[PDB]
Amino acid sequence: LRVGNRYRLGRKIGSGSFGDIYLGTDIAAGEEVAIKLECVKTKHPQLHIESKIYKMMQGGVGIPTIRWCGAEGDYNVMVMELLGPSLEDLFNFCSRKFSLKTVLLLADQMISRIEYIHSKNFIHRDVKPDNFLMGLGKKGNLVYIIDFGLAKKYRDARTHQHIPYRENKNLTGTARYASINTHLGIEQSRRDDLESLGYVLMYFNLGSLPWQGLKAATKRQKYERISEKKMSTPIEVLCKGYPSEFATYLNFCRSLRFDDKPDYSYLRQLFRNLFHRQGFSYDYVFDWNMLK
Ligand SMILES: Nc1ncnc2c1ncn2[C@@H]1O[C@H](COP(=O)(O)O)[C@@H](O)[C@H]1O
Repeated sequence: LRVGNRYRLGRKIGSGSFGDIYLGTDIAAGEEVAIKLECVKTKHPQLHIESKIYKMMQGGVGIPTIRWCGAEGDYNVMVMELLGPSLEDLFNFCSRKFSLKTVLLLADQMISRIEYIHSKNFIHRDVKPDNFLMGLGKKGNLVYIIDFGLAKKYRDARTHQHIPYRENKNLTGTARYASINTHLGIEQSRRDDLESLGYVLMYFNLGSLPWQGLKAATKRQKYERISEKKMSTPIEVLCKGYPSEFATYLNFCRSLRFDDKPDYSYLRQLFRNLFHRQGFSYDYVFDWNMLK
């Protein structure tokens, strides 16, 4: 298929919940791209919404470039920079073990990506390893964030008036990485993206979280069981056997007020000081770079 005149559709490379991703070629440029397609007649149109958020994000480091948006035949179309494997994919490729160095290289960039989104007046609300992708080629050392399907404005662009506190929210995103405040049904804010990152980092450290693979028939009972395990696992128990910085990070996130601006710089400096105490260099040599 020809798309937006200059793009050629190739084979599927990924299946989302709200769109499939296809390999493509920018025939004019001689460059591979990713093409996201959404059936025009989909019950729940989201691609046009996601594209608007990407436009507001554009020019960020580790934000995929949007090359073209249109409709074509029975599809809404978004053409974007082609990225590499997700951190979940690379975790599986690494036998579900990341070195401390890799976890800290990732933590540094992931805190910066979340800060960048927050600087653009959005919270992501689906912080999980599947939504962070390494670049390809020259961008291969760069962590990207994707899937702004669930993203939401947390403050007025103009006034910076924060969204109001709200309760009795149904659980938006993946329960495994959801904040305790999300489990309580509280409106998500900047703190919740960062608390989710904290669970992602301990997930990379452990290979799994203690509230993973809990048995339930129905879904709300599964979320209640995840909530109960999360709220009965002290941060010092979750983080036992790992550097204290992972616990300090999570304690900091749990202490944030609904409308607080997180101290992103403090959280990066926490991991940077540990990184330096270990004698690591920021040379972007990740575990997966050493697979032969
Ligand atoms: N720009 C991209 N480059 C490569 N793979 C992508 C890209 N965007 C999404 N994917 C993949 O497509 C799936 C999810 O698409 P999405 O609905 O955009 O989150 C996952 O398998 C992602 O790894």
